[PDB]
Amino acid sequence: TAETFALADVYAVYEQLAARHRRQGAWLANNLIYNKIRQFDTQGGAGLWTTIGNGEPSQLLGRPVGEAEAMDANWNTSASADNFVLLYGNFQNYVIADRIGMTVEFIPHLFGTNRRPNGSRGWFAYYRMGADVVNPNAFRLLNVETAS
Amino acid sequence: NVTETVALLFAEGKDELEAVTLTTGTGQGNQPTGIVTALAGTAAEIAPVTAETFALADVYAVYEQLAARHRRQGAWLANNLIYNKIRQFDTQGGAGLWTTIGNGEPSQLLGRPVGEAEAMDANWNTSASADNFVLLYGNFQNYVIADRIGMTVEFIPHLFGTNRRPNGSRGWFAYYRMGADVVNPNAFRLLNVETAS
Amino acid sequence: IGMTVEFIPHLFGTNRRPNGSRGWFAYYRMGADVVNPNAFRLLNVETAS
Amino acid sequence: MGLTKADGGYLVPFQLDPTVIITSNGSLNDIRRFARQVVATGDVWHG
Amino acid sequence: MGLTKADGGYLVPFQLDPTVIITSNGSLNDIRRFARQVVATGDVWHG
Amino acid sequence: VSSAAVQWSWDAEFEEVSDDSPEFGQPEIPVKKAQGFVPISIEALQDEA
Repeated sequence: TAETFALADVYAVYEQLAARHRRQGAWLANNLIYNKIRQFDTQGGAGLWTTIGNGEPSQLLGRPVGEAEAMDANWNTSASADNFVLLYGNFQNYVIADRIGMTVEFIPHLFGTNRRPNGSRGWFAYYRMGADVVNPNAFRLLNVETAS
Repeated sequence: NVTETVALLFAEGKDELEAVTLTTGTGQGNQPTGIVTALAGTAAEIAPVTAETFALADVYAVYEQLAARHRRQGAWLANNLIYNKIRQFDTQGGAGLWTTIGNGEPSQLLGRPVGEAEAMDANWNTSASADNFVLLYGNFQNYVIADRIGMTVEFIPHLFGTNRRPNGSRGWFAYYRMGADVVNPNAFRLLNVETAS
Repeated sequence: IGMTVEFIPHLFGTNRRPNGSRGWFAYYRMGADVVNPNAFRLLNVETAS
Repeated sequence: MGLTKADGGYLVPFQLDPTVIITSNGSLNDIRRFARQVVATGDVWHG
Repeated sequence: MGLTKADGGYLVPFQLDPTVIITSNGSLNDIRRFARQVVATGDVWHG
Repeated sequence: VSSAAVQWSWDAEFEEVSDDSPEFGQPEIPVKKAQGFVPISIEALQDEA
């Protein structure tokens, strides 16, 4: 249902995926979505993830659970057209190539406009990496897109 | 390392073919008979209690309308969507609780084993097919799979050309022989959700 | 002075901030001339038009 | 003198992972785990 | 399945010779073998 | 490197087979760079702690 989040979507992201990838996968979302999931069961039915007073469960549907704040978590005060809120897939198809860690250097003398000593110093640093997706069919992403 | 890679590819192809044809085979021409294909139109086919709706009583009807000689020796086969929909039946919290979120897929349903097959139908809403066979229960000892030769690979050393001279190409031939069909069709109960146009 | 190579640690950009490059500077100094021009005999083939 | 090919980019070693990545979904089936299997010695099997 | 890239041509290892081949003529000069060398300390050398 | 599985078919007797060579691809990943700068004055560096 558009502009709505329910247990059906949580199941669907898991279902619509091939077995070869589904048997080995993990969940990635934001804490707000996890709390929304936590508040689905009121009478202790089939949605009983956990009871209030216990911390964040580490498993959902038998798969590991992870958090990432960088993804948006609300589609009401937000103004973007699309809101990608949930993710589940085989994360071994997302390669993070790493080249060089952080390095810090100290410039002893900085220069002014007419190329004369300015009376200042500085700190330089740099960092190199690369990342991408190899097989784009090993994931599913939920998009509660706000109709205009 | 071409040879080992291509052997792996042959194995993947064989599996991807046979697993599909075991479920949905035409049964005519050159293909073996699939289970859902041989259970289509037979007395094995029943209909849901309410039209165009998969409810909790439909699973029970499929379990019930089969004779006790085979009902005690049956097993469940469906897609994952059907198992998840059965999981979503409970909301109040009693007598419908197969399991709770945070647990793996249960291994039993009504006391019988559970299996899955990806080649079965998934959704009766988006799909344009009039017939959507989504649930199956029955005695699977009445479905015979006859196999003759395993997967064998032979090495062609010289392929020829238009004028029947070598062109410098080598080949890899593989073949596989199998056959299957049903014996007694009254030991199954396939549920069909016919969506009217 | 012979060949000397110096390693510049940081080249700068247009707005007087580092741009992420390094440098290699080299130089040498020498000089030469003739102290006595009567110790040689040079041959010139003036091939005019 | 940077990473472009004509400015020294011909000197960077090539890196490659030889292992193959299958990008076919496949299918999982359990009919063989329940069905009845018999050896055949011909073109048909009777009963 | 030939040597075309999309037909298996990605599996052939890349072969490279790291050593560089100078493509400049240069010059052979022998004045420094016969001339007289002295060390300077300032800007000019007087005799 | 990435590829797929060969495509089989149910063939009849004395029936010619069809070519089943797979397609090959090369997934690729570039490596990029990030940097940051903090200038400071000669007074602050010796006065601050």
